[PDB]
Amino acid sequence: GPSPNLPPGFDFTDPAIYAERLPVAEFAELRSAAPIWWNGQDPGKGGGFHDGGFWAITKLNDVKEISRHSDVFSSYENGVIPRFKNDIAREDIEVQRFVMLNMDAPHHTRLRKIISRGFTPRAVGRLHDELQERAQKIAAEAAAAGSGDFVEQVSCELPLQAIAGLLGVPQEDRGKLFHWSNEMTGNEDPEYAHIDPKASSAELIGYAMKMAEEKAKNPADDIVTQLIQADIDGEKLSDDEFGFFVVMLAVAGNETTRNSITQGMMAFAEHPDQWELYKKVRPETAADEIVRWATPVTAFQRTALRDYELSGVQIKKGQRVVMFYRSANFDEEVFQDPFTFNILRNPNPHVGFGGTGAHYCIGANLARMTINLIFNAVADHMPDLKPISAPERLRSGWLNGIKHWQVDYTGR
Ligand code: HEM
Ligand SMILES: COc1ccc(CNc2ccc(Cc3ccncc3)cc2)cc1
Ligand SMILES: [Cl-]
Repeated sequence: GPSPNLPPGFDFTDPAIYAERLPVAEFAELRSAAPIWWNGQDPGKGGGFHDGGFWAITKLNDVKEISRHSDVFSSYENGVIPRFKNDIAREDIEVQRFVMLNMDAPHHTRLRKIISRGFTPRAVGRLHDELQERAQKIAAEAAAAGSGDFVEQVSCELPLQAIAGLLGVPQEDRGKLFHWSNEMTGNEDPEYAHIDPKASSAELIGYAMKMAEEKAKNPADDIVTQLIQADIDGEKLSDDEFGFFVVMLAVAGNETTRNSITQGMMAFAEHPDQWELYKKVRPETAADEIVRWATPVTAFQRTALRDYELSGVQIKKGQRVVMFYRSANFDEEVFQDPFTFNILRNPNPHVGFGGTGAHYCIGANLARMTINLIFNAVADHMPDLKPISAPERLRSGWLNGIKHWQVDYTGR
């Protein structure tokens, strides 16, 4: 059929778009007119990838199919982040293969099995009470300030405290853990142009390996002991493997949940009936509707290891496919009224945590609990908050971020 009505040369991973807006109309145009569409990229404008473009995947069923067929669609070959600075060295992309997110089976299979020790329901549930207490304190302190930056005073802290609590990081070290985590992402935004993710990753690996050594001597009931204690088959994370795990967690556990909270509250400010309902019932289905609406990871990619026909399109060996979760989470064929913010939506089969498959987010229930606890605390302590000015969006080609959002917590 006809080509999609998009500006010539439009690139759905272009950070300059996301610094201003989410390209919602553009995604909808692809879902209607070219649900799998070749996103060409000019020389030097591939965000670190120099292969001429990628297949934009905009339908949820296609995202699920790619995610399920990890034997064909590789995370390791080019990593899963679809956009870096245009001049990033290839070697700096490949160094990402040392975290489980960017590995294929069988290496991924072994690590995921080991790490599952640290994300058991029980391990995560043991954090409930401390995170609830921290959430109430966070909201109380924010409301006492009267007004300020919702991103910094409400959204930022609890995700970091969850990481710290899961890993058993001493309180006196959480400041520097928080700093390292915040130095990893956003380096294409002018506000964060001076961050040094490679240096922070090295400091965190050094910190983490020291912790692994210490926790081997004196086991504490965090996840670390489960991760570095050999099982019957001698399987365990080496000290450097634990280091790479902490790097992965410090990044994965921070800004995505933060941006879920900020954009969830933006959604409530735009939909007062849902906010009144939330305050009255406190439905935990709200967390999944918040993640669907926020889709904090706009997109992750894969690379075909062989020719593969996907919904009538011939994917060729070596080509990248980019799963636009932001499009799939508003797929009219899966969601009733996807553009209605409905905190009771149930079932809510969004792919904000990825598609079902080998790499499905291991932190999903930790994220959902963080979100439910903080919105309860917001409803308890600042039920009448009112935005003061527009949010400032993050310049990124794959993360949907809010840097700042001024709100009046007392709403007067
Ligand atoms: C709302 C918050 C979050 C969102 C939107 C999110 C999103 C995602 C997505 C899309 C994936 C899919 C990877 C893929 O298919 O290539 C994923 C995987 C993963 N997530 Fe999350 N995530 C969130 C919170 C967290 C948290 C809190 C943690 C840990 C504390 C975490 C740890 C991970 C890990 C380790 C993986 C890789 C799993 C593997 O490769 O086997 N995430 N996440
Ligand atoms: C130098 O060592 C390294 C190794 C790997 C990495 C990148 N790892 C990474 C990439 C993307 C995300 C985003 C995400 C958020 C929530 N859930 C899942 C994924 C998290 C971690 C950097 C430096
Ligand atoms: Cl609905």
